[PDB]
Parts: sequence; structure tokens; C-alpha cells
Amino acid sequence: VQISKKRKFVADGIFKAELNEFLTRELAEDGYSGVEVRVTPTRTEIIILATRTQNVLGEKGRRIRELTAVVQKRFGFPE
Amino acid sequence: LRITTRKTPCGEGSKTWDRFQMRIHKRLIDLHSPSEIVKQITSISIEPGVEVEVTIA
Amino acid sequence: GHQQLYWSHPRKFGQGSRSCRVCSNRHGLIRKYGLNMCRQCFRQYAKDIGFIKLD
Amino acid sequence: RKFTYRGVDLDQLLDMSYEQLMQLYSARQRRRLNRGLRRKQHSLLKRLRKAKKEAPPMEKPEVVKTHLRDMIILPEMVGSMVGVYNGKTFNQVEIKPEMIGHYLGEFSITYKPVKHGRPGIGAT
Amino acid sequence: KKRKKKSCTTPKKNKHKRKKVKLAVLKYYKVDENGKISRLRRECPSDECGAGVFMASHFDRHYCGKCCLTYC
Amino acid sequence: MLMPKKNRIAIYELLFKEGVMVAKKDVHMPKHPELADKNVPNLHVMKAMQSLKSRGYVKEQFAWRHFYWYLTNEGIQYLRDYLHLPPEIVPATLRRS
RNA sequence: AGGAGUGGAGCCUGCGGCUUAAUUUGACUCAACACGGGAAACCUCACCCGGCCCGGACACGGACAGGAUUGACAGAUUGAUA
RNA sequence: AGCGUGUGCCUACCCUACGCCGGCAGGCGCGGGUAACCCGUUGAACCCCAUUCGUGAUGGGGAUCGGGGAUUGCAAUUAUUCCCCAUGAACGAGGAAUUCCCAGUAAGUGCGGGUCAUAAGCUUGCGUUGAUUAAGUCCCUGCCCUUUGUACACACCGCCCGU
Ligand SMILES: [Mg+2]
Ligand SMILES: [Mg+2]
Ligand SMILES: [Mg+2]
Ligand SMILES: [Mg+2]
Ligand SMILES: [Mg+2]
Ligand SMILES: [Mg+2]
Ligand SMILES: [Mg+2]
Ligand SMILES: [Mg+2]
Ligand SMILES: [Mg+2]
Ligand SMILES: [Mg+2]
Ligand SMILES: [Mg+2]
Ligand SMILES: [Mg+2]
Ligand SMILES: [Mg+2]
Ligand SMILES: [Mg+2]
Ligand SMILES: [Mg+2]
Ligand SMILES: [Mg+2]
Ligand SMILES: [Mg+2]
Ligand SMILES: [Mg+2]
Ligand SMILES: [Mg+2]
Ligand SMILES: [Mg+2]
Ligand SMILES: [Mg+2]
Ligand SMILES: [Mg+2]
Ligand SMILES: [Mg+2]
Ligand SMILES: [Zn+2]
Ligand SMILES: [Zn+2]
Repeated sequence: VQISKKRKFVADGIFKAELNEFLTRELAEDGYSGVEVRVTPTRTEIIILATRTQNVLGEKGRRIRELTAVVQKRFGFPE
Repeated sequence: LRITTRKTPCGEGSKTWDRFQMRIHKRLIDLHSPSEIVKQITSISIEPGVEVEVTIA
Repeated sequence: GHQQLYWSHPRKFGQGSRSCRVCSNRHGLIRKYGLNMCRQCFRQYAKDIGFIKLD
Repeated sequence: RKFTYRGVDLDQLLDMSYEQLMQLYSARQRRRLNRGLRRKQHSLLKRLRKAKKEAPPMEKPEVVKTHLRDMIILPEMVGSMVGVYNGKTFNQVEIKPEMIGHYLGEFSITYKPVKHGRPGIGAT
Repeated sequence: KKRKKKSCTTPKKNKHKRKKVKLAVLKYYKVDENGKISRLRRECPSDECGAGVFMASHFDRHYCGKCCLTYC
Repeated sequence: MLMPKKNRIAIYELLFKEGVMVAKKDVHMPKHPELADKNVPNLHVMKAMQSLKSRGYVKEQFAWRHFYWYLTNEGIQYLRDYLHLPPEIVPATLRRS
């Protein structure tokens, strides 16, 4: 089945709030500024705004490749 | 949607209330056309904050 | 044995079966629209959720 | 003079099954029996029966202690010594035939009756 | 408020200490001079406890410790 | 903490395969969602990851109710030596796909 | 200038007292007292009575495949099939 | 009439039309709704029109108790809640004192939301009926300014004198 629009919008807001809190705690050291979630039926893109992107990406892109993993693990939507 | 809560984290002081409010707006459009043209026009429509649902009755 | 006794008491309804999704507190819980937050956490995260004060 | 529960004496009550006893009881006891008894109540009944079987012909059975304050007094319990927990101590109760249909917790009081003293300074 | 101690109960409830048995494998088998082996302890009829899982020779019962199966 | 060796093997295999671990901090959860058909309680995962963290093998973060764990290089070496994995095996994180 | 009142009655709920094994606790003029979103049968629970569990990471030492340790049928025991 | 809610990650617990059974609380079936779609044209209560009663603690009031029935729950006793017979207390407008209010307002009357397995004498909102009085003042209470006096500055809950 499906849920009502009220619950859907509330769930989207709660998801964005939790994502922002997690990103804050993770990337405070890197000057984390904000998060922007653009939802597309193909893929859901997440833009991370921070002062420096070198630390967020990590070496060879390891660290960011970790984050997009745990997010997929946390909220459960498919790989 | 409305949520009325108390401002104070505890139970001390004047009884003051916060009234939070969320508004949801909804539009409907009808089209007599084949699927392909609808997807053609819809592809551009992607906008941040707007949920678009296409159904064939 | 201990395996049967531990956590045996049913928790399918009541205050003991519900808690805040942020701080795990069972008091002052908001269940409307499936928020499942205590009032303090909700007041902290209302702007992020999308609730605006107009009056 | 002879005891009768809603026109039925003790012997017929002992002969009756649970379904027959449901119609004699009140609404709450009937609903409780219809929902059924769990393992702990059956264990208590078994212990009471075991204790009553081993009693001397002229002596009372050994006291059986329990925390089950919501147990319904069945006609098979008449004549048994039950210690009922009140949160602090086990109070000894002998089941009488006029207790049929009540709970065990109704016969072990959970508080001390109040005897008032002189009111303090904070009373006006 | 400050916590009161009130430390007085049954003197000491002791924890069960498991018995130390030296070479418990040996007593399961008996040996003749010819070199034969006879299994003193019965073997449980369960699936998992079929070959090496022996039972318990209690004074009035047989008990498998791995699946709680009991026989007279 | 006492637990069967196969639970530890499964947890370590999953951690080395993915490179990260997520838990909900629920000691009464009957089984970990990710570790299904292996019957691993969530408490075992929590305690195993805590033991790994105390030795520096994993890095930990906590968010809103959840534990997040990332694998360290020394943790990679420890898991590779523990599971007897060939030196040609790396977690999916270390592959820039 | 007035209206509806409260203070009087019965009852419902909070706060003092007094009892209790415990009757958990914060707050005391406005700016404490149907307030802590506090309408508690269990949970909530923070109080009292009694009984299990370790969910005491990690480092060092001891002991250990001639076994470190784990669980458990019956009878006893227990409020209890801890 | 109006504001709103409705099948839920964990999480078990939704709103209900229609048919039958029961006197009632309720029980059986069988459908709709993830909602301007179904409950729902939300047949609300006060109010309106008739009937009975007739200044009698009265057919006002409904406290306290007895006996039965049913629902929620793992569990209802120290009565969870609900229904039916029976019982029928103070109370005849309230001392000193004291609260809120200037128009769709005060008051009367119901209905939603929160709490909620069971659930409103509380709160937060919504309608419906709908006024008397006033368009002023500094008398009471309190708070601001200006002038003025001070031996106060931890600021009158101050400082300070003599037995
Ligand atoms: Mg009145
Ligand atoms: Mg009055
Ligand atoms: Mg009064
Ligand atoms: Mg008072
Ligand atoms: Mg306390
Ligand atoms: Mg003021
Ligand atoms: Mg209170
Ligand atoms: Mg209650
Ligand atoms: Mg009880
Ligand atoms: Mg209990
Ligand atoms: Mg309690
Ligand atoms: Mg241990
Ligand atoms: Mg009368
Ligand atoms: Mg009368
Ligand atoms: Mg009765
Ligand atoms: Mg009591
Ligand atoms: Mg009546
Ligand atoms: Mg209301
Ligand atoms: Mg309600
Ligand atoms: Mg309240
Ligand atoms: Mg004045
Ligand atoms: Mg002067
Ligand atoms: Mg001066
Ligand atoms: Zn919270
Ligand atoms: Zn066996």
C-alpha cells in the first residue's frame, strides 16, 4: 500500500533533519555548511556544501565512498 | 497541519504555547494524449520541492 | 531459565512501548502525523522538518 | 444452614466442569474463565491439590505461598491454607466456601489503616 | 537526597561451582584384553546426538545433556 | 562477551566485505537486519564492534539513535589475518568504481 | 458604569499536613498549586519488599585440548518451568 | 454548522457506511477510504412546536450504596471504562474577601485535536445563540517620567544611636 501525503511530507522532513544532524556531527571538522537533497526517480542526489572538499572526499575518494555507503545502510533504500 | 506545544522545556512560568503550521497545496492537470509526449513534456518539469505524479486512468 | 524471564513482560501498548526517536525519552511524546518525537526535540527540529510559525 | 451458591451446594459445585461454573459466576469471572487460565494458575492449583492430599485426616493442609493476587477462588480451593503476598509479607488465609468468586487479593490488605496524629505546623 | 546502604540480607548466596573431572572420556568405554571396545554409556536416539553424544546414567533415568531427552 | 564463533565470523566477514557497519543500539532486537538467515542478535554486533573500537580497529560515530562504524587500515590488516583472506582481497570501499 | 462570577454545597483534580514498608520527586506572591504537556492497574518509575543477569571494553599475570568455560532432564528448593 | 482526524520503519493499536441478532451497553457478517473521491449533504447541542408536572427538598439535584450484564487488556480487587433495575445526601443563590471582560465581545450550547490497548470534569481550537454597560479618570493598585532631599551604593530587607 501507500501512505497519505501528510505522513509523506512529515517523513521527508524528518529524514532531511536526521541527515543534516549526521552530516554535521561527521563533518564539523571540515567546515560543513549544509546539505541539499534533490529527489529524482532515477537516483536521489545529495549535495554537501562545506568550506573545503578535500577532506570530505578523502584520499582517492575513500571517505565520501564510505558516507554514501552508511547512508544507504541507514535509511535502507536500495543501492 | 497544526502542532500546538509548550515553549518551556520544563513546567515553570507562564503557560505559553507555540503554534506550528504546515501548508500543503495540490494541483491537477488532465491531458488527452499518448504516453510518449507526456514524458517528453514531463522530463523538463523536474523542480525542487514539487512532487509530480503521472497516472493513466 | 533466564532466557524466558528476561524481557518477558509484554510491551505491545502503553508508555513503555513508545519513545522519542532522537533521545529515547518516553515523556511528552508527539505521535500526530507519525512524528514520534518528544516536544523538546520537536521544538528543536521544527524548522528543519518544515513547520513554520505564522500565528 | 447448608451452604449453597446460587442454589447449588458444594458437592455439585465440585462435580461441575468449568463451563457449568461459568454460568454461575458473575460477568467478570465468566469473562476471565472464558479467556482461560495460564500456566502459573494451573501450577498453583496443582500445588494446592498436592498439599491437601497429604494432610492428616484431622489436620489442616500445609500453607502454600503465592504472589497471585488476581487468582479467582474456585470451589476446589475450599479448605486450603494460602499465603498471599501483599508486597511485603505473606498473609495467611483459609479459604471458606463463601469466598467463591472473589479474588485472593481481596483478603490480604495492602496498606495499614490510618490512625491520625496531631497536625503539624505546615497545616493551617 | 543521598543513598542509604542498608546492607543486610541472607549472609551469602553462593554461585554454583562446576565440578572438575579428570579424563571423563575414559569412563565411557570399557576395554578387554583382546582389544575390544564396549560403550558403557547409551547413545541418544536424536538426530544430532547419534554417535559421540552419550547419555547420563542416573540412578533411575537416562538423560541426554545436549537435548534434554529423558528415558526411564 | 560470550558468543558462538560463527557469529563473530559472520560479523567480521560482513564488515570486511562492506567496510562499514550500522546498528540501531537495541539490545533487545532479536536479530540484526543485515545479518539475516544467520541468526545474529543485534547485541552481539554492538559488543563486537565495541571490542573492535577499543583496539582501534574501527572508528565510531553516533547519530540520533544509531551507531556508524568505519574500518581502519590496522583493522583491515587485523581482519585479513583473522579470516585468513588472501592479500588480493580488499573491501568494497577501497575500490574507486 | 455594569455582566458573568469565585469565596457557601456535593463531587473531580493539584498543594500542604497526618499516616505508611513506600505513600518517589521539582516548583511556593504576581513570576508554585487541571503546572512538568504528570488523565501512573503492568510498563512508565525515579519509592518499598524479594529474586535472576553482566550487557565489567582493553592491557598485564595466572590457569588451560590430560579441557578455560557453557547449558540443562528429574527429585529437593522457590512466588515462579530463575 | 465550522475547525479538523483517519489503515502507523521499530509498532502490536485507523475512520466507519449497510444487513441481521439483542431491550441496552454490545455481537456477528459483508463493503468503502492512504482521502474535495469513503464515513459525510459531517440530519450536533442549545434553540423551535406540542404533551405531562405545579411551589411541595417536588417528576428540582444526583452524591453515596446493593444486585446483575458487556467491552479493553497478560492481568480490572483498592470498583479501567460502559449498560440496566434499585437507593435518593448536602444544596432554597452563598460572610470577610476576590477574578475576568468593551462587539459577533461577555455569557449559554455543543463539536474536533493532544494525551488514548482501555479514555476527559484538563488543555488547545471550532462553530451556533447572542447582550447590559462605557467612549472617562488618576480615587484604589501598579508602572513610568520631571523636580527635589539623602549620613543609602551589598543601594530602606540600608545605614545607625544608647541602655
Ligand atoms: Mg457557576
Ligand atoms: Mg459562588
Ligand atoms: Mg466551592
Ligand atoms: Mg495550596
Ligand atoms: Mg525521586
Ligand atoms: Mg507582570
Ligand atoms: Mg504533580
Ligand atoms: Mg488511570
Ligand atoms: Mg494488577
Ligand atoms: Mg510487573
Ligand atoms: Mg507500578
Ligand atoms: Mg560471564
Ligand atoms: Mg426528591
Ligand atoms: Mg427528586
Ligand atoms: Mg458488582
Ligand atoms: Mg491503593
Ligand atoms: Mg436510576
Ligand atoms: Mg473541548
Ligand atoms: Mg479523546
Ligand atoms: Mg492534564
Ligand atoms: Mg493613580
Ligand atoms: Mg533634608
Ligand atoms: Mg544624588
Ligand atoms: Zn527527544
Ligand atoms: Zn540427545
